[PDB]
Amino acid sequence: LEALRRSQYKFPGRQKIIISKNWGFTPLRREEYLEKKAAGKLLIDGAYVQFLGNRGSLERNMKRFPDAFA
Amino acid sequence: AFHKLVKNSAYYSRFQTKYKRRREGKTDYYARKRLITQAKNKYNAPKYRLVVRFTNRDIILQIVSSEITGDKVFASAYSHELKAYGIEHGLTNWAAAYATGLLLARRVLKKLGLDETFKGVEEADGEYKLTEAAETDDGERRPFKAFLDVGLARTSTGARVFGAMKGASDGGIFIPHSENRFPGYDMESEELDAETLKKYIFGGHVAEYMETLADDDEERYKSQFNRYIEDDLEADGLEDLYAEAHAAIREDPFKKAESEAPKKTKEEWKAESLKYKKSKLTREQRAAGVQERIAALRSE
Amino acid sequence: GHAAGLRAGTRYAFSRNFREKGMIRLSTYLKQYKVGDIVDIKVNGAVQKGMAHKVYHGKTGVIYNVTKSAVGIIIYKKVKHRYIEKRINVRIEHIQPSRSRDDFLRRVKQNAELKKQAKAEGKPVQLKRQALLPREARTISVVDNKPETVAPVAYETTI
Amino acid sequence: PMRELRIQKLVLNICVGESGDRLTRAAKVLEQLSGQTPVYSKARYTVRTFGIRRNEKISVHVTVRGPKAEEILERGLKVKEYELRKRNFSETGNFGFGISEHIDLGIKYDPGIGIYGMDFYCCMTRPGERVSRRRRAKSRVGATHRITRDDTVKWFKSRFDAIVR
RNA sequence: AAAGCGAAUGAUUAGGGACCAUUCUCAAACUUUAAAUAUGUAAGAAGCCCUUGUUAC
RNA sequence: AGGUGUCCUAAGGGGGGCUCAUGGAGAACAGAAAUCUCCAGUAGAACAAAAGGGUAAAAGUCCCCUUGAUUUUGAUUUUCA
RNA sequence: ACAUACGACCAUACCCACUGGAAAACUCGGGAUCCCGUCCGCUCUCCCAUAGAUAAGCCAGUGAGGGCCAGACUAGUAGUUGGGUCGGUGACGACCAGCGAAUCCCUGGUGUUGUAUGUU
RNA sequence: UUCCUCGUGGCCCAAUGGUCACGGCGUCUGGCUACGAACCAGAAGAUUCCAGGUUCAAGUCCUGGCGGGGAAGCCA
Ligand SMILES: [Mg+2]
Ligand SMILES: [Mg+2]
Ligand SMILES: [Mg+2]
Ligand SMILES: [Mg+2]
Ligand SMILES: [Mg+2]
Ligand SMILES: [Mg+2]
Ligand SMILES: [Mg+2]
Ligand SMILES: [Mg+2]
Repeated sequence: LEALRRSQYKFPGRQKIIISKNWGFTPLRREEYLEKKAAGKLLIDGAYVQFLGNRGSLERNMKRFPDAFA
Repeated sequence: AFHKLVKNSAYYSRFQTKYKRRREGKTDYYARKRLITQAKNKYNAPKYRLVVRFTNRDIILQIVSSEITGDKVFASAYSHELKAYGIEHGLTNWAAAYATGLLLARRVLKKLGLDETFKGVEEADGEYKLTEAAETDDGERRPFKAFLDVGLARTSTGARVFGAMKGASDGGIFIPHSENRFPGYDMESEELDAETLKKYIFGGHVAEYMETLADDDEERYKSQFNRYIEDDLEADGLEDLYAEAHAAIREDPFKKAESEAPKKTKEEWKAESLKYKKSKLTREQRAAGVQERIAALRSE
Repeated sequence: GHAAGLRAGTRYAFSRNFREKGMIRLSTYLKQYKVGDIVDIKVNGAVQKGMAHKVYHGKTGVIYNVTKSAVGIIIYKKVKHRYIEKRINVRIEHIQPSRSRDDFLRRVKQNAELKKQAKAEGKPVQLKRQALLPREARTISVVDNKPETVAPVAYETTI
Repeated sequence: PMRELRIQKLVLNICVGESGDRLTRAAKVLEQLSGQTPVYSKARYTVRTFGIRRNEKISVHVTVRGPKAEEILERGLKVKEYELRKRNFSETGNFGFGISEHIDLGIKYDPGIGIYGMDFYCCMTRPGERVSRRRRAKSRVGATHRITRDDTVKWFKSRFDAIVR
């Protein structure tokens, strides 16, 4: 918070500092992220994550998310 | 270093399919839009097309008119219908096209009620002749006019397409016409050989091939023309066979006569068709199969 | 302005939609037009012969002359302080019958049927269309669904 | 049933550097070998390093079908000592090779028509390929009817009694 | 106008698996979409239905 | 942000056959670029010349035949009084 | 109801892969004298309809397939017409009378139909 | 700032869109000389300033950038 407070002095106009309810850069609430992680609907792919959908090849989905079907 | 997928999903998303008959490769819409287009100051006057198609083992001739909601068949004539008139062999040769064209022309005039007005060339002599307006008490009456539609068939000299078109014109149907593509027409010297043309009309060209085969290769003659010799029809019996074939069409164009036992209705085979038809799965049927597949691969 | 030729500014008007360009459907050639019909001009860019100017694109007019593959249309063009009759020779490929006239023609035929039916039956009927009228008295039952009490929601969530 | 491999055609290609007497001589050797009139091939575009110009005749080739295509192929494999690299077989079922000193096929050598090399390329199909070449109702051959690399090499070994490595 | 770029064209950040699946941000002379306001025409007697007449179309 | 004062007996007219740019795989010299074969390939090519529309059994490309780039004056459109 | 010829709308019809197809038809098919056209009867053209086959074309079913089509959500949100001596230094914003979208995720479906001739 | 012009071997320069090209000096080798110059025989040497576009092909034709030079910058 102090880092962004110092930086906003370099910009014209008003800037606000807000705490995000989401987990990191993912657009999911902290409660939802825990639920998806427990269900195995997440695939750790680098700095970000990918989700499991009901559409697509069954083998590809089950191979990429083995825990979501056990 | 490594190529990319041409298709991926944007190719499918932006792909625009051709017309269904174009994808199936059956219609030439470039020629169709010109065959089917009536002058707007001819408000409701159909343009009749002579559809000539040559499938294997068959010839299909139709008089087709065009409508916004589809096409209408004015009359039809099939080569397999010539069996009633005595034509058993060579149902898809050049002469069978002439007889089918003659059969269709007689059917059209009978449907129109003009059979006694236009008779065309009663005895075929292979002469370039146009169906002219008949002279009656009221004066001149213009003949029924139809246009040839070859489809995707090549329009080369001596093609069977012009055989049906020649047969229809001799029947009494006016067709815009030219002799450049008849057999015996010499491109270098623009004359039409009538003796060659009337030779083709009566199945002549088949006869010398049977004659040449008999002299040179008896075994090849046996294989090609086994059905001819089995039914005892020699080379000289061809031109006579087509002689009364034309006459029988002139006298009766709607002769059913010959039939193959047994006769039948329409309903009970519709019941037969439904018995052989497979049915799509339902939502729960699809869902259950997915659950089974998951279980099998998880345990595997 | 600097450039004022035909087809100027018709980059989008005379184009064709995303996935319906290429071959032209043959139903356009099979439509039949009489003198007195009311048609809508919609220039098709796939055919560059016999177009109409961009001012007449999207306009409506009455057919006055029918020739082979094109028709004449009388269109009233607003020019400053007056209207001017404009006779446009446009191919049948750029036009289509107006459904508003067809909807009127089914109504005029229908009005004759009701008037004929009413006169034979023996009671008067109304032929003029009437605009929507104020609602009359009605009673609403709450035996199944009762009213739901809803109140404004708090700002609460910042995002 | 009707899944038997056949020699659909055999194309003999001779790509000489330039056009003139040398290319005309290459026509003679192709005509003598196959018995058919050959056709010259023009250059797509000019390139300086190769010494060719645009719309310039460069190569000459013929297409041979039938038993005469079979007998040319066996003569070419005789020069190759019935030996082919496994790389010579494309995955589409086609294969081919190249030879030098066209005299090795049995043609009588003559000064004036010197030493020429050839490329022999063979097209392999099945008795259903017309559905993709006919003018009316043209379509695509089914996936299970297509000839793979493994199928043509198996056919080549069991029929020509040659060795591939 | 808005919207879009895990859709074409163009611009553009980052990691990951072997080019592929993702990710951040854009377009007066880009776009699959797509408003509000404005905009053309029709709402009939010079009309509609039945029979029938004229013509060199 | 650009263009014109030109160019074409074909690059005009009609008809027929074919499919392009590109990518993958393969063949003596031959390689990143020569020519040949197959597969995929919605136009990502070409259409004299700026840019924008349009076009796939074509409007592109090759082949065959021609001169409607002719005669007669009218009606209509755009700039517009 | 199925097949064939000609169609209409022109992906719910397309692309990939797997499986199956009774009757007839479609098709692959056999031959190169004549008509005809090619470097090559590959294509086109002509003759055969006997032999063989559903291997392919074609049709049907399957795929938590790609796409396409429709709905829901996004959302009464973005945007916009008229109004005030409304707020704000301003950028802009709210309200009054109205209109009112489009993504991402989510779900469902995978051609309909006309003429004519036939089909066990 | 505006307009115009030029950029080529180590140096100074010329150039017909159709062969990466020319002339002189310079450099290299051999000969003559005791030796060096001069002289006589022969060789080698260019990312045509750079980045794009047209055409089958660009140093040549077109656009922009870099470096240099010339001309104009007036009435008050
Ligand atoms: Mg045609
Ligand atoms: Mg438009
Ligand atoms: Mg013109
Ligand atoms: Mg915007
Ligand atoms: Mg959008
Ligand atoms: Mg983008
Ligand atoms: Mg309105
Ligand atoms: Mg054409």
